[PDB]
Amino acid sequence: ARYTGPSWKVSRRLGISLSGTGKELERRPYAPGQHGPTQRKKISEYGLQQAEKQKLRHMYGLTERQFKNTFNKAGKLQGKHGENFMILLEQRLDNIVYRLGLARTRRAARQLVNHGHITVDGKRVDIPSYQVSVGQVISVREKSAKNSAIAESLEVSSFVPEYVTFDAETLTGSLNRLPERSELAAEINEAFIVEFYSR
Amino acid sequence: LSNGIEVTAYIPGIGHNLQEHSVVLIRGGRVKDLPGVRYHIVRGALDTAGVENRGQSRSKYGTKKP
Amino acid sequence: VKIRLKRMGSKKKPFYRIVVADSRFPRDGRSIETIGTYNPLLDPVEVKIDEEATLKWMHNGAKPSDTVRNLLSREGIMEKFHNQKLG
RNA sequence: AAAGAGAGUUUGAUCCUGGCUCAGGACGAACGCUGGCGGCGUGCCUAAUACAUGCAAGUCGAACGAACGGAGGUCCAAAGUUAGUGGCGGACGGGUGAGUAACACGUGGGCAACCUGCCUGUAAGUUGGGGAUAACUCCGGGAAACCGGGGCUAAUACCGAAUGAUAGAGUGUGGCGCAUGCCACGCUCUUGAAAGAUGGUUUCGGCUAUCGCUUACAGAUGGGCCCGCGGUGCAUUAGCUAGUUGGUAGGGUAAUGGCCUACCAAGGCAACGAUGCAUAGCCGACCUGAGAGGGUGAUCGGCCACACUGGGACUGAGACACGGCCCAGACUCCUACGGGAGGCAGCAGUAGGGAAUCUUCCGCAAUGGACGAAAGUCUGACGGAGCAACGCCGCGUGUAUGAAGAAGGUUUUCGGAUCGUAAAGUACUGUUGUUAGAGAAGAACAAGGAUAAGAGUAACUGCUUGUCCCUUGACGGUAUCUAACCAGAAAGCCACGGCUAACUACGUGCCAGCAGCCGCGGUAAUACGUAGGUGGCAAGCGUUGUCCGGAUUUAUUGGGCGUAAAGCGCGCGCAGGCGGUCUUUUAAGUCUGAUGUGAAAGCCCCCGGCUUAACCGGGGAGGGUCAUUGGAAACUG
Ligand SMILES: [Mg+2]
Ligand SMILES: [Mg+2]
Ligand SMILES: [Mg+2]
Ligand SMILES: [Mg+2]
Ligand SMILES: [Mg+2]
Ligand SMILES: [Mg+2]
Ligand SMILES: [Mg+2]
Ligand SMILES: [Mg+2]
Ligand SMILES: [Mg+2]
Ligand SMILES: [Mg+2]
Ligand SMILES: [Mg+2]
Ligand SMILES: [Mg+2]
Ligand SMILES: [Mg+2]
Ligand SMILES: [Mg+2]
Ligand SMILES: [Mg+2]
Ligand SMILES: [Mg+2]
Ligand SMILES: [Mg+2]
Ligand SMILES: [Mg+2]
Ligand SMILES: [Mg+2]
Ligand SMILES: [Mg+2]
Ligand SMILES: [Mg+2]
Ligand SMILES: [Mg+2]
Ligand SMILES: [Mg+2]
Ligand SMILES: [Mg+2]
Ligand SMILES: [Mg+2]
Ligand SMILES: [Mg+2]
Ligand SMILES: [Mg+2]
Ligand SMILES: [Mg+2]
Ligand SMILES: [Mg+2]
Ligand SMILES: [Mg+2]
Ligand SMILES: [Mg+2]
Ligand SMILES: [Mg+2]
Ligand SMILES: [Mg+2]
Ligand SMILES: [Mg+2]
Ligand SMILES: [Mg+2]
Ligand SMILES: [Mg+2]
Ligand SMILES: [Mg+2]
Ligand SMILES: [Mg+2]
Ligand SMILES: [Mg+2]
Ligand SMILES: [Mg+2]
Ligand SMILES: [Mg+2]
Ligand SMILES: [Mg+2]
Ligand SMILES: [Mg+2]
Ligand SMILES: [Mg+2]
Ligand SMILES: [Mg+2]
Ligand SMILES: [Mg+2]
Ligand SMILES: [Mg+2]
Ligand SMILES: [Mg+2]
Ligand SMILES: [Mg+2]
Ligand SMILES: [Mg+2]
Ligand SMILES: [Mg+2]
Ligand SMILES: [Mg+2]
Ligand SMILES: [Mg+2]
Ligand SMILES: [Mg+2]
Ligand SMILES: [Mg+2]
Ligand SMILES: [Mg+2]
Ligand SMILES: [Mg+2]
Ligand SMILES: [Mg+2]
Ligand SMILES: [Mg+2]
Ligand SMILES: [Mg+2]
Ligand SMILES: [Mg+2]
Ligand SMILES: [Mg+2]
Ligand SMILES: [Mg+2]
Ligand SMILES: [Mg+2]
Ligand SMILES: [Mg+2]
Ligand SMILES: [Mg+2]
Ligand SMILES: [Mg+2]
Ligand SMILES: [Mg+2]
Ligand SMILES: [Mg+2]
Ligand SMILES: [Mg+2]
Ligand SMILES: [Mg+2]
Ligand SMILES: [Mg+2]
Ligand SMILES: [Mg+2]
Ligand SMILES: [Mg+2]
Ligand SMILES: [Mg+2]
Ligand SMILES: [Mg+2]
Ligand SMILES: [Mg+2]
Ligand SMILES: [Mg+2]
Ligand SMILES: [Mg+2]
Ligand SMILES: [Mg+2]
Ligand SMILES: [Mg+2]
Ligand SMILES: [Mg+2]
Ligand SMILES: [Mg+2]
Ligand SMILES: [Mg+2]
Ligand SMILES: [Mg+2]
Ligand SMILES: [Mg+2]
Ligand SMILES: [Mg+2]
Ligand SMILES: [Mg+2]
Ligand SMILES: [Mg+2]
Repeated sequence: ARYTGPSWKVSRRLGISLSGTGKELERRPYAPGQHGPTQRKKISEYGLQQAEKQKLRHMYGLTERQFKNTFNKAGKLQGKHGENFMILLEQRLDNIVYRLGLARTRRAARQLVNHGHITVDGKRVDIPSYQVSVGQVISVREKSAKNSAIAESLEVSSFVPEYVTFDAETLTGSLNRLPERSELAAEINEAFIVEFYSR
Repeated sequence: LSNGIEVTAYIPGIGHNLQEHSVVLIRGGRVKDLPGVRYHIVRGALDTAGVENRGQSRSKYGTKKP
Repeated sequence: VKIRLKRMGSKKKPFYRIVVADSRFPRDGRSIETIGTYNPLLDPVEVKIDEEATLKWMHNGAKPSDTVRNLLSREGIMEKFHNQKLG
C-alpha cells in the first residue's frame, strides 16, 4: 500500500477507531510516543481542521496528492461540496471491495485489487482507485475461488450497506444507488476540511 | 564572482576547508548578524567540503548518509 | 488545393482529420476548411464526412489523395461526382 | 451561477498611523541528501560566440551516348532491360528572435488602383521555314579551381512567316455609379501563337486515344497596396522637418502614390507629447488573482524579420533568394607566390561562456512533399528508438492473525512507561521481479489482371465510375496474454518555543553555533550538536532565484490631506472639466433585433475512447467601446 506501518498507532493518535471497532483503542487511548500518557495541550482551529483531514485520509487509505485531486474534481459537481467529496470517496474500488465483504480492512482490499483477483464486467482491474458506477458488477474470476482468506473475510464481515447489493453464491456485488451522507462515517466533521483547503 | 564583484559571503557549519584562491559556490540568503554579509556558501557543490559528524539536517552542509 | 489528411492524437495512437488545404503548407499547419474525421485503430473504419462541401471542392478543383479517394469512393462521393459530371 | 481567512514586531502598559517579515500557488529552473517501475510530455533561458565529421533537394530515356543471351562471320560479334544538354523543382519544407516603437502585429474594412505557375471548367488552335550549339574530337595555357582556338551533330533548345485580340487609337448605341468612372454590344484600321512524344485502328494515305504546347474567359488558391481603432519608460528629451508640404507636366511599376525628375508657392507635424534617448519580435495564449487587474511570450498554431558583416543585380509566375551569383570587410584553409575554396541561427556532434541542459541511432511501413504516364528516386519533414525523477498521472516495498506485551534501545519519581501487534510464530497473494512460452491494431493502398456500365467515336486503343484477385511493417517478438517460484531483490528528506502540525535526556557554556521575524547561547537550553520519540510529505524531500497573492502598500472596483506623510502665501484669468427650469426637433452618446466575422489548439459544460488517471476524440459555450442595417427617445450632447 502507500504506508505499511503500525495501524494502532495512527488510530491512537487520531482519537477514533478507524478500520475497526474500538479494538485498537481498548487500552491506553492516549497518543503514541512517550508523551501523551503524561499530559496534553490546547487545540486551535488549524489543529481541528488538520485532524479532520487526517480522519478522512487515513480512513480511506489514499495518499495526500490524490486526496486533493479528488477534492478538486468533486468541486466540479453540483451540490454541497463536502457531501460530494465524501460520496466520491465512497466510489473507490477498494472501499467497495472492503464494504462488500470480500475483505476485512482497507489494506486487504487494496492488495486483493492490486493482484487482479477481482473483475468488473469481466475485465481484470489492477487499479484500486477505479471509480465504480451504477450497475457495475464485481467477481473473483475463479483466481482465489476456493481460497481460505476470502471465506474468512465473508465470515466476519458485519453486514452489507443498503446502497450495495451482494450475493455470495457467485461473489457478485453491485451498487444499488448513490449513497448519502446519512449512511456514512459520521465520526468526522466534513464542514472543516473544505475550510482547511480554503486557506 | 563571475562578473568581478566584491562579494562578502558567510560560511555555515562547523569547521571548513576554505582558503585563498579557492573556487566557491555562492548562494542567496542574508544574515542579520553581520552588517555587510548578504550571501551564503553551499557546502559540497564545489571545492568547498562538507561538515564532519552530521546526523541531522544532513541534506544541507553536504554530508552523505553514513 | 488538396483535401488532405491531418494527423494528431498521441504516440502510437493516431487520429486523422479530412481537411482541405494547400500543398505548400505544413501538414499540421494552416488549412482552409476541415470536413471530416478518420479513425484507423478500430477494425471497422469510422469515417464521417460532410458529403456536400466535399462535392463543391471537387467541382472547384480540389484533387484528393489516394486514401482520401478510397474513402470518398466507399462513401459514394466519387460515384456521385461522376454522375453529376454526366448529368 | 459566482462571491475575498490572517500572524509577529515601536510602549511601563494602551488605541491609531506606518513600514518590515512570514504562512499559499507556479517554473524551459539550479544546488544538497536520496532513489523501484509504467504511461504522457519537456530539455542552451548565457556567446545572432567559433565550428571538426557524416547526412539534410533532387527528379524525368515517352526529346539526343550500357553488360549479357544472342543474327551473322572453329574464332570475333549486328539488334533487345541503366551518364550529360533540355523541362520541372530548388521561393516549399526546416532553424533562430539579432534588428524593428512601425500599418511589424491584433481586429474591421477598401482596391471603379492590382498580380497569380501548378489545379478545375469552357471556347478556338497546334499550319509552314531557317541558322546554330553543347555532348564528341584535335591544338595549346596549365600546380590546381579550370580556361581559350579549330572541326562535327540533335531536339519539347533558339529565331522569322501564314492566321487569330475583349492589346492601342478612332469612334457609335444602350444601361449605370462612389468624384476619378463601371457594364453589355457594334464599326474601321495596326500589331501579337504554338511542339511534339508514347500507342490504336486503318490502306499504308487518313482517322483516333493519353500526356503535352499557344491565346482568351471564369472559379479556386497564394500574394501586393491603402485605411479607422488597440497594446512601453523618460519632459532632469521642446521644438522637428526642406522631396519636406501641395500643385502643374513627365518618367517608372502588376497597380495608386514626391516612388523618382523639372517647374511653381512655403508649407507640414507637435503639451490629444512632435523630435530624441532606453528597452523590446507581435498575437492566440501561460502564471496568479474573489474580480477588476498584475507579470511573462517556455512547448504548440498564425504573422513578421534574419541567414558571418555591408551593398547589388540576373533567372523565374513568385527571390533582391539559409544549404544560388557579383563586390568590399574580418576570419579559416591550399599554393608551384601567378592565384583559388568556405560559411551548422538544418539534423546529430566538438571547443568556449554558464549554476545549468541530450545519441555523431532506425525507416520511408503510415501522413505529407518534389519529379514521372507509371513502376520508382529523394525527403535528419515525419513516423520511431536512446539519455536526463525535468513535470503530470498511475502502481509497488507485502496481507490477516499474533501479548499486560518476545528480546533490546530511550528514559525512570529506577514500581514503571515507551518504541508496540511493531516482532518471532502463524495462514495467504504475486501487482512488481526471475524462468519458459504464445503475440496484435497501426495496412489504406499505389501499380498489375479480370470485369460491368458511361462519354467519345466509322471502329477501336485509351479515359471515368463500380465489383473482385495478388502484394506491402523501422517500431517489433513491441504492447498484450499464459504458466511455475518468491516475503523474499525495493524508503528517504525536512521539522518539533510562537507564527505552524509535533518533546525528553545527554554535551557545551555569549564559546561552539542557529536564524524568515520575535530573537536564543553567560551551569537546570523543549531554539546550539547528538540520541530516543513525534509531526508532514513520499521516490521524492529541502535550499536558492523570478512572478502573483496576502498588500486597501497607487485604493475605478477599494485610501486619504486640523494635530501621524499629505491644501500651493494670495489673486486675475487662456485651454480644459462641470453646469438652473420648460417645450419642439435630431439619434452623436445611450439601450435593443437581425447579417457577417472574432482560425485551429487552450479554460469551461455535456458525451465518449485508452483496465483508471494523466492523455486523446466529438459536440457545445465563452470572448469585440468589431463592420452593414432596422428599431425606442427617459437621460448626457
Ligand atoms: Mg536544526
Ligand atoms: Mg496516401
Ligand atoms: Mg462553482
Ligand atoms: Mg514573521
Ligand atoms: Mg489563495
Ligand atoms: Mg536534482
Ligand atoms: Mg544517490
Ligand atoms: Mg515513471
Ligand atoms: Mg538562443
Ligand atoms: Mg542522365
Ligand atoms: Mg517558414
Ligand atoms: Mg518568437
Ligand atoms: Mg529548324
Ligand atoms: Mg544545324
Ligand atoms: Mg549541325
Ligand atoms: Mg491578324
Ligand atoms: Mg474584334
Ligand atoms: Mg461602386
Ligand atoms: Mg465587334
Ligand atoms: Mg507573327
Ligand atoms: Mg497521362
Ligand atoms: Mg510530357
Ligand atoms: Mg493583449
Ligand atoms: Mg503584452
Ligand atoms: Mg502621375
Ligand atoms: Mg532584442
Ligand atoms: Mg501549462
Ligand atoms: Mg487580491
Ligand atoms: Mg509563455
Ligand atoms: Mg526556444
Ligand atoms: Mg510561435
Ligand atoms: Mg545561418
Ligand atoms: Mg555564427
Ligand atoms: Mg524577370
Ligand atoms: Mg534555398
Ligand atoms: Mg548552413
Ligand atoms: Mg544543430
Ligand atoms: Mg561542453
Ligand atoms: Mg514517405
Ligand atoms: Mg507519399
Ligand atoms: Mg540525398
Ligand atoms: Mg526531428
Ligand atoms: Mg521525431
Ligand atoms: Mg535536465
Ligand atoms: Mg517524473
Ligand atoms: Mg507519485
Ligand atoms: Mg523490505
Ligand atoms: Mg511481514
Ligand atoms: Mg504480518
Ligand atoms: Mg535501559
Ligand atoms: Mg505487522
Ligand atoms: Mg526457470
Ligand atoms: Mg515465442
Ligand atoms: Mg519473453
Ligand atoms: Mg476502370
Ligand atoms: Mg477497376
Ligand atoms: Mg479482398
Ligand atoms: Mg490474382
Ligand atoms: Mg504480387
Ligand atoms: Mg507503398
Ligand atoms: Mg528489424
Ligand atoms: Mg528483437
Ligand atoms: Mg510481454
Ligand atoms: Mg519454477
Ligand atoms: Mg525459490
Ligand atoms: Mg521473485
Ligand atoms: Mg510466496
Ligand atoms: Mg517481504
Ligand atoms: Mg527504495
Ligand atoms: Mg536542537
Ligand atoms: Mg530521529
Ligand atoms: Mg517520521
Ligand atoms: Mg493591489
Ligand atoms: Mg492611507
Ligand atoms: Mg478636503
Ligand atoms: Mg504634518
Ligand atoms: Mg491657506
Ligand atoms: Mg506648507
Ligand atoms: Mg491660490
Ligand atoms: Mg474652459
Ligand atoms: Mg442640463
Ligand atoms: Mg476557438
Ligand atoms: Mg496547437
Ligand atoms: Mg472512461
Ligand atoms: Mg484537455
Ligand atoms: Mg476537445
Ligand atoms: Mg472541440
Ligand atoms: Mg462556456
Ligand atoms: Mg425631448
